[PDB]
Amino acid sequence: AEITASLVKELRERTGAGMMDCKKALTEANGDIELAIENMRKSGAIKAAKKAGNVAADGVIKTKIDGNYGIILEVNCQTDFVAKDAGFQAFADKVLDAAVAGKITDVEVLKAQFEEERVALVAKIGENINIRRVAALEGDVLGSYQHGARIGVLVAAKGADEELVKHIAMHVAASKPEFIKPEDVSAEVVEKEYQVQLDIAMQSGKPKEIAEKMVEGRMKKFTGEVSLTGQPFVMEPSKTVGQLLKEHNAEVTGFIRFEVGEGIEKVETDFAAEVAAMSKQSHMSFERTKPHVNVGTIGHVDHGKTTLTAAITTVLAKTYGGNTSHVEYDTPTRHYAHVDCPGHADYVKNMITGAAQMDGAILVVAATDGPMPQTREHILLGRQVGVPYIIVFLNKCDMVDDEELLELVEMEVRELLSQYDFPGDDTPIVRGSALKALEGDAEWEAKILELAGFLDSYIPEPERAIDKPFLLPIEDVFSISGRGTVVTGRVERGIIKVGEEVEIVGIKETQKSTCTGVEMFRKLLDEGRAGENVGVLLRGIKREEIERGQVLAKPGTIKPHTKFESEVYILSKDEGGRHTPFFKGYRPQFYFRTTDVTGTIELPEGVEMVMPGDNIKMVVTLIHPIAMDDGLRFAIREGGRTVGAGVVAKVLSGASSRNSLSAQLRRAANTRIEVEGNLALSIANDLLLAYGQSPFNSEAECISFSPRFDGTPDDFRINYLKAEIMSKYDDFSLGIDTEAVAWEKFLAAEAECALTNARLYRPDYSEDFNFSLGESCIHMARRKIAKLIGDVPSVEGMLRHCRFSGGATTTNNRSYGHPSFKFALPQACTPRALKYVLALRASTHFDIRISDISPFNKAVTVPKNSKTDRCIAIEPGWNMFFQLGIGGILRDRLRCWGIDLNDQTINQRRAHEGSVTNNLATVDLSAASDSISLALCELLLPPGWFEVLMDLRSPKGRLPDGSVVTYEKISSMGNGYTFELESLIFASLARSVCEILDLDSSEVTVYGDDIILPSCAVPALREVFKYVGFTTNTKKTFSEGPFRESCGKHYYSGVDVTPFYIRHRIVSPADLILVLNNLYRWATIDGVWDPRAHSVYLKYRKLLPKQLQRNTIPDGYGDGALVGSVLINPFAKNRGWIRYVPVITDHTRDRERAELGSYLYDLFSRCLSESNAIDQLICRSNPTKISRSTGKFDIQYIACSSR
RNA sequence: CAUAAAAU
RNA sequence: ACGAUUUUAUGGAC
Ligand SMILES: Nc1ccn([C@@H]2O[C@H](COP(=O)(O)OP(=O)(O)OP(=O)(O)O)C[C@H]2O)c(=O)n1
Ligand SMILES: [Ca+2]
Ligand SMILES: [Ca+2]
Repeated sequence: AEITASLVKELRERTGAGMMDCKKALTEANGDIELAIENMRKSGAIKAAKKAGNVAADGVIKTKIDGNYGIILEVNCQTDFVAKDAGFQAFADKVLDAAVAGKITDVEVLKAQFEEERVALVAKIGENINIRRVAALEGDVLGSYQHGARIGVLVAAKGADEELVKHIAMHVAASKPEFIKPEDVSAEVVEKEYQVQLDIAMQSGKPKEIAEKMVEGRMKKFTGEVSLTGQPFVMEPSKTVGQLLKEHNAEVTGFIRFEVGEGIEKVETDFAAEVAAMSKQSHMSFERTKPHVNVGTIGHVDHGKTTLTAAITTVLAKTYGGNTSHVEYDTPTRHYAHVDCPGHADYVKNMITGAAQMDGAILVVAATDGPMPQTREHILLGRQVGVPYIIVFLNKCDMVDDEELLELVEMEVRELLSQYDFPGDDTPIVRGSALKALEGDAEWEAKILELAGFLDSYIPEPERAIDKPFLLPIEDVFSISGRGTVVTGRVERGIIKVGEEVEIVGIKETQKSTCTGVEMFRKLLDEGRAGENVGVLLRGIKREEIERGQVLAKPGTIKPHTKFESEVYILSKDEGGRHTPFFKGYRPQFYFRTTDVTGTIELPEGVEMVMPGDNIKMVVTLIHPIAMDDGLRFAIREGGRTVGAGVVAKVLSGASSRNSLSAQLRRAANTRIEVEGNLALSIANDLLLAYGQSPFNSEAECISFSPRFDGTPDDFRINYLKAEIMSKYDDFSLGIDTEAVAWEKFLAAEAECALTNARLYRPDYSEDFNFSLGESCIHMARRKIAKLIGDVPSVEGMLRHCRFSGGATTTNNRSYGHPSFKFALPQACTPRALKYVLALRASTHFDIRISDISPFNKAVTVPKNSKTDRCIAIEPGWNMFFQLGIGGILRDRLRCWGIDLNDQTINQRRAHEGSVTNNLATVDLSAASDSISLALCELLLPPGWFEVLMDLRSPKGRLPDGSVVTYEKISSMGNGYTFELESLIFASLARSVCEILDLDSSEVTVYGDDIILPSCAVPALREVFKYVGFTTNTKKTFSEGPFRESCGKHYYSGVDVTPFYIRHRIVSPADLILVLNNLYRWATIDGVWDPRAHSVYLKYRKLLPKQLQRNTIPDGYGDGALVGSVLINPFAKNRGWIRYVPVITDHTRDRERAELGSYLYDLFSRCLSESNAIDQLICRSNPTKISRSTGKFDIQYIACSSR
């Protein structure tokens, strides 16, 4: 010991002060009881001093009302945990209560008649605790609501009633409006937004009245949203609060809403680092099958959770061997991942959302203090989250000069533990010190070792996947001639051997069968194991009696349930979730392992609203059964949107849309808009007329107009529109116009490849004295290409990227374009290509069949613009299959040149920069794909690659004409690699031009033939291009002026001037809706209409069937409806707190899929997979369904919000 | 993959 | 015998 005093517990269990704070204030007073107590009071206020320097951004909010008087209180603290401690609840309650009767408003008066008690609590708790906001509200009627303790509101209303103010109070907590009426916004607070935003618009060049009217309309909006009155009432968001009030003759005097920790920043905490940051101040000085164990750390803010995780790491490092914001450390027998548990709600969330489960927590309390009041709430988290085991690490034991005092702390924590049903008497407890360990000290250092032993020994080894009874979630079901039914999926756990019997359980009543076999794409297997994608064959059972969503499992091991309790997390707006709350009868979709299943739910007694961001317990009952046991995770969905996650906590027992309205909309959709003449053109001219631009004289001018690259952006925007809008219209009369044009072009490109083939094959001119830019780039480009690409396409590469994913082949028309028919019907293949097919055949037990072995592809024609079609090439199926292989590998490799072919936004953005800086140019070639000659390829690519490219192309072509060509080009568009190969050729030449001019290669960026490189380089690029056979398109390439375009976006001095195109004669209501939408999107800023165009929009709107004028959807939901405000829409049905609106879709008949083919396709894909917040990982890929498109239209109801 | 919208 | 690539919204995600 050290003390002339031993029993400090009496001092403690009447103060709540730390053990040492106790024995030190006792030692220094000869050891007098009532005396020491007082001595501590004094020293108290001074300890709360370092508290101030602790950001207390948590806490609670309280509200009390007495007939007419109501007050709302906000008192802060540092954690979730103390926020729900009884102690802290009492203080805040008292301050609340003793602030109602004594109607206080001056915070400071309140913050002062309590200050002596404040320090009292702080001292005990050891956390900063400051009272904060306080306000009062009086009204002829007022009511309150609070949302747990995170948000409280006061609502005051005249001429209102009781239920009515509950509801408004709930709404205020949901939509947090700043003002009570749109007219309350400081007639100046806004005037700023209007002087500032009138320029935003006037600087686009929009003529005053236009920018003015837009900013006016824009602000009318800006105001109504942030004001109670013009906010869609959350309990029925079709009518607003203003309108809601007025139907109750009611008015709202005013409202208060406080939210815990509003406008307190709260510097973020990165745990993983914070720890590694201490493992530095001291670290300076097959057996890969070890089980993964997840541990959490949890305790008082400054008791040492972090410094301990350091010690755990340095020491385990020194001694033994050696998804974010965690740490991992290694034990000779196990592997650990370790999270901190800094808050109760944050943890509960992560444990729901599977983003941090726990095999055991380690509870860290400092022995100098002993357990704190809120330690109880730490342990309570453990119990509520179901942590299986809790180990205790007593910390800072050196600063305790009396062993018997350690015995005291130790026994307090054993009681709290047992108070919450944990094994108190048997729980490992370690008297140690984090500090001494990290600063080296075998003594205290061996205690960390002792704790880690307690991890290896006390936390039981978690059951390995393969050791659990077999379960495979069923993704699809195939009837296969002369084999029977096979299901596919990834086996979730265990092992299934052929022979063994299986139960199939889920949607319908359970069934039994026996495993006839198990197969993957490559081989047949004896057994399927955990984590393997397989097909499983079943005896007897017919295909029509198995559904996706059911499971396959060892009998009696899993059961079908409909009712159950769960813990769930509703995602925030900010996380792509819902943006509005739900209530009693929420009715979403519950996605289990592989399928949605609808279900109702009942909230827990006392909660009536749920908002994005909430944790919540709810009782879900499903419309039909699903195989579950507690532990099972599921997602919450609204029309394929994920808005929640949950886990089944305990299985229980337990067990809208319109007709005519639907029918009316369909009738209308199937109608035909009728007009005199060319409706597209009428719209276009009316549009030009509203913008003070001259109309189109004739069909012939529509396609022969050129914009002026100058003028203000606004004046250029409609002008360019004018030149683009009708430019691809396929229904013009006047024109000896054909596709004769396309084939002439097709013949011209071949003739150029002919020339360049002759040319380029001739490396020695006459006498080696004369040097050329073109020659030099080919030499430079080549060298670069080889370092990027290798001598040869790898087997790994090809095995990862070869696939069918298609449309039409030389054997299958578009009807049979789906990959599954490629595996079903035999595909053609080229003489040189035959080896590749043979190799596929020797790699699998399934039949791989060649239809006919020929050198030909089919040259055909597809629409392009009003002036010409464009010829493409339908390849032999097996050729395509491998072409996609090298296509896929070049895609991977091009990433090192900072070129990313799965993303055209990097080209769009550099197009934009270019229109501002003029330092980047956008360049276009003409028949780009058709101009890559054989010769150019053989000089640029490694021989190995070239041979592989030459095996894989179609060497010959067959025109619709009936004639043939022997291709002078390497390949055309339609071929599986053409596009990546252009990219490579174009990039390598441009990059070579950069080196030669002393510019960064990395400034080069390419997407097919949209090319962007520094402007200075264009003249030389033009020269190289001429040399190697390309013709650059002067009209589409810009290395100066204010205009740039790349990948479909067009810019003029930074402003977007991307046009829209009317491609077809408009006949159905859907066609009209397409055009009006494209016009919406072109002429709208943030939903607000440029007025010039709005007049045209309204005019042609009238052409639609009456009902389709009102059927509106938000932007970003397609074109089966007019884009506009969906809250206004009369056809929207709000069913179960999810809003559903009708949209026109293409009507389709069902069609027979190919069973083997689809099954092959399925397995082939799973193979592909195997060789190449974050809770998306609860969904899959979908069963193949073929369908024919009739030309009628159908109406379909879809979920939508406003995102 | 693809009906659909932009697009190379 | 309308294609190869990207992409986003809807549906093969009942
Ligand atoms: N079925 C198709 C059609 C086009 N493309 C790709 O588009 C690229 C270039 O074509 P565009 O840039 O759109 O224009 P071009 O047809 O080459 O000619 P122009 O600019 O004169 O219209 C190359 C080609 O691989 C393709 O891969 N497959
Ligand atoms: Ca081009
Ligand atoms: Ca282009």
